Order: sequence, then C-alpha cells, then structure tokens
Amino acid sequence: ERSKSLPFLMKPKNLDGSMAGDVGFDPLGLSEINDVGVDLYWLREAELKHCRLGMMAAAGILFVEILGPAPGFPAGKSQMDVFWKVYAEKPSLIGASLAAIAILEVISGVATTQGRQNGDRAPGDYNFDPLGFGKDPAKFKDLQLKEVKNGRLAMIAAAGMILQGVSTHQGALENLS
Amino acid sequence: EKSKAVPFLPRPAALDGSVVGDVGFDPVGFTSWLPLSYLQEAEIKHCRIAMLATLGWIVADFVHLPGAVHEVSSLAAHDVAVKSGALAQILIWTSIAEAISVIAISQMLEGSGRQPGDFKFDPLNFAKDEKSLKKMQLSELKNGRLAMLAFSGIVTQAALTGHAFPYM
Ligand code: CLA
Ligand SMILES: C/C(C=C=C1C(C)(C)C[C@H](O)C[C@@]1(C)O)=C/C=C/C(C)=C/C=C/C=C(C)/C=C/C=C(/C=C/[C@@]12O[C@]1(C)C[C@@H](O)CC2(C)C)CO
Ligand SMILES: CC(/C=C/C=C(C)/C=C/[C@@]12O[C@]1(C)C[C@@H](O)CC2(C)C)=C\C=C\C=C(C)\C=C\C=C(C)\C=C\[C@@]12O[C@]1(C)C[C@@H](O)CC2(C)C
Repeated sequence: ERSKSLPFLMKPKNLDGSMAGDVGFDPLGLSEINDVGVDLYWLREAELKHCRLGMMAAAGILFVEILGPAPGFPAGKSQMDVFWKVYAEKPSLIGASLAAIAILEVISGVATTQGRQNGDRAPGDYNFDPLGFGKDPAKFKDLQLKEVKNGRLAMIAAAGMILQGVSTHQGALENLS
Repeated sequence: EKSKAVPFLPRPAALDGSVVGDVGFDPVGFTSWLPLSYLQEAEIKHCRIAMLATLGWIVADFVHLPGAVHEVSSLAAHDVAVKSGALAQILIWTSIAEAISVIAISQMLEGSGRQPGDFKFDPLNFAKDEKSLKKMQLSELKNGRLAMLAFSGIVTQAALTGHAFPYM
C-alpha cells in the first residue's frame, strides 16, 4: 500500500509494477493526470524520449571534450559555445539536422497518439532493434531497466552540462577540475 | 495494422496492397480525406515533371542551344527564357495538356476506369503483360521520387552557391 521509494507515501494508483524503473516515486501524483492529452502513456513516452535525448547529449559532450572534435570541426571545449561556431561556418548542417529532427518528431507524436488510441504499442517503442539485442524476453526487462536508469542519470547530467556551459562558459571536465 | 514502411505506425487504412509503390507510407493520413486516385495522379505528374526538369537542368548546364539567349546557367535561365518568350510556348502547350488532363482526371474520378497517370502513351511497348507493367510502374514511381528529391537538392544548392553542374 505504501510506495517502495517513499515509505511515508501511499502507492501511486497508476504505477503498479509494470514500467521499468518503477519504485513508486510519484509524490505529486502526476501519474494520475488524464487531461490535455496527458496520461501515464504520454508521460512515459516523454520520459523515455528525455532519457534517450539526455543519453545522446551527455555522450556527445563527453566524447567531444575528451577525444576532441572530428576533423574539419571547430574546437574550444565549451560545447554550449562551440555550437555557434559550427553554425557560423556550417549552417546547412544545423538546418538539415533540425528539419530531420522535426520530421522524426512529428512521426513520433503521431505514433504516440495512435498507440495510445488503439493500444498495441508500448510507450517509447519504435521497433528499433536492428542488431537484435532485445529479441528474447527475460533480457528485455533488464535492458529496459538499464536504459531507464542510464537515461535518468544522463538527463540529470545533460541538464547540468547545459547550465554549466551557459553560466561558466567553460568545458564540463574543465568545471570538474 | 503496422504499416510496412513505419513499423510502429498503423496501416494508413486506405493503402492495403493494391497500388504500385504502396509501402503503407502515410503517417499524416493524407489518404484519409483525399481520393487515392487523385493523390496517385498528382504524385505521378510530379514524378514525370521533376524527372524532365532534373534532366533538363543538368543537360542545359552542359549543352546550350545555338544563340546568345541560351548562354546562361539554368539558375538564371528562368528570367531569360520568360523574357524571350521561350517559356510562353511551354506554358501554352502544357496548359493544353493540362486541360485535357482536367477532363481525364474528372472522368477517372467519376468512373471510367482510367488508372491514375495512365494516358495510354506507349509508342514502343516496354510493357507487354501485367507483371511487366507493374514492374515498370514501380520503376517509374521510384525514379520519379528520386528525381523530385534530386531536383530539390540541385535547385537549393545552386541557389545557395552559384556553382556549375557540381552543386557542392
Ligand atoms: C521541365 C521541363 C523543362 C523545362 C521547363 C525547360 C526549360 C528550359 N530549357 Mg530545357 N531541357 C529539358 C526540360 C526542360 N527544359 C530536358 C528534358 C532536356 C534534355 C533534352 C533539356 C535540354 C535543354 C537544353 C540543351 C537547353 C535547354 C534550355 C532551356 C531554357 C530555354 C529554352 C527551352 O525551353 O528549352 C529548349 C528545350 C530543348 C531544346 C529540349 C527539350 C526536350 C523535351 C523537354 C523532351 C521532350 C518532352 C516532350 C516534348 C513533352 C511534351 C509536352 C506536352 C505538353 C506536349 C528553359 C529555361 C536552353 C537554355 O537556355 O539553357 C539554359 C538550352 O540550351 N534545355
Ligand atoms: C503541436 C506540436 C507537435 C505535435 C503534435 C502533432 C503533430 C499534432 C501530432 C500528434 O497527434 C500530437 C502532437 C502534439 O504530438 C508541437 C511542437 C513542439 C515544439 C513546440 C517544439 C519545441 C522544441 C524546442 C527545443 C527542443 C529547443 C531546444 C533548445 C536548445 C538550445 C540549445 C542551445 O545551443 C543553443 C541553441 C545556444 C547555446 O548557446 C546553448 C543552448 C541554449 C543549450 C537545446 O536543444
Ligand atoms: C531538408 C534538407 C535540408 C534542409 C536544410 C536547411 C533547411 C538549412 C537551411 C539553412 O542553412 C541554410 C540553407 C542557410 C542558413 O543561413 C539558414 C539555415 C536555415 C541554417 C535536406 C533534405 C535532404 C533529403 C534527402 C537527402 C532525401 C533523400 C531521399 C532518398 C535517397 C529517397 C529514396 C527513396 O525515394 C526513393 C529513391 C524510392 C522510394 O520508394 C523509397 C525512398 C527510399 C524513400
């Protein structure tokens, strides 16, 4: 009856055990929202998209700062400020990436709403397993848990890197030391 | 359910299997409120127009017709051809063809039996049975889509950088 994460709180009604990373940590009861097209399905899809985006962004920042930029690309070690140097010399790359992300996000929203309507697609599912790393069950649950935990950690990390780069105008590991 | 192209999206519910080049790609559901034959005709018309346009752009940046008016790049050829009246002739004959097309598409939508884009233009055969016709329709659709995207890229790159045939 009590949430596993917060023993002083009752179990959130909509979070039983199903989703990976579920420990009952919903103090504000946001999982019970059923308005403005927002429900547990939409919240989970948003969480998974945030997890994946944060993982990609943190990996990119760390890669560029440690191993350096790719040939022909600007340096500076400040990832929040090197973006304007890339846009100053290769605006077409940024524009094409933005257009591609826009199209993919329109497709993602359509897929989310459709799967919410005629329930056949789990939240965050895009059938993207080209290498077959999660075919069999009893490993899919473990992979989902790993992805969720890594994505939450990378969300926090990427938000921290964004704020550090905006404020200190220095590199992430530069702030570290 | 679970359209072939986008495996996580539902089938567009208007494209089951009985159209050439039908991989179930309609995420925004254009076929849900527009006739399928109308959209097919529009797509095939775009394919043919853009194939001709890509070939003409690339060729005219290499070979020029005799005369001083034809000595401009394809990027600047529009303002020269419109002034000389060269594009007026193309406009006149294209308008005639498109009025006949108005009649044809109206008849196709109101029964008839004319397949979308089927003008029966076939001096040579190149398509003897149903299988050959289907294969060549798929080839035409794929080549037309590729040429539409290719002309888009060619024009955008040439406008961005006023370069010759290599528009990099
Ligand atoms: C979308 C189709 C299209 C359009 C609008 C244009 C437009 C133009 N072309 Mg052009 N061209 C095209 C296709 C096209 N071309 C193709 C496919 C080729 C390859 C043979 C060429 C080869 C070409 C050359 C070599 C030159 C032009 C030039 C020009 C410019 C002025 C003279 C002229 O009209 O061309 C004259 C066109 C030709 C001599 C060949 C056209 C052959 C046609 C397109 C193929 C048969 C299709 C058939 C007749 C369709 C019937 C239509 C129906 C309604 C009845 C003008 C901007 C001239 C210029 O100023 O260059 C900058 C020039 O020197 N074009
Ligand atoms: C209606 C809709 C879409 C939809 C739909 C459909 C289509 C109807 C389908 C469904 O049926 C429903 C629904 C709702 O899904 C809404 C669209 C979404 C919006 C409104 C898009 C918002 C995106 C904004 C982002 C993601 C911007 C991020 C900015 C960053 C800046 C980066 C910086 O580097 C910059 C530039 C400068 C640097 O110095 C430092 C920083 C600041 C870090 C980080 O990235
Ligand atoms: C949109 C795009 C790029 C957009 C870039 C933009 C907006 C950038 C704009 C800017 O930089 C400028 C210009 C100047 C700056 O000052 C301002 C900004 C704004 C910064 C590229 C698309 C590029 C699109 C591309 C490359 C498409 C390739 C498509 C292929 C290969 C298709 C293949 C098929 O069609 C066939 C062949 C057969 C079919 O049946 C099957 C498939 C597979 C679908």
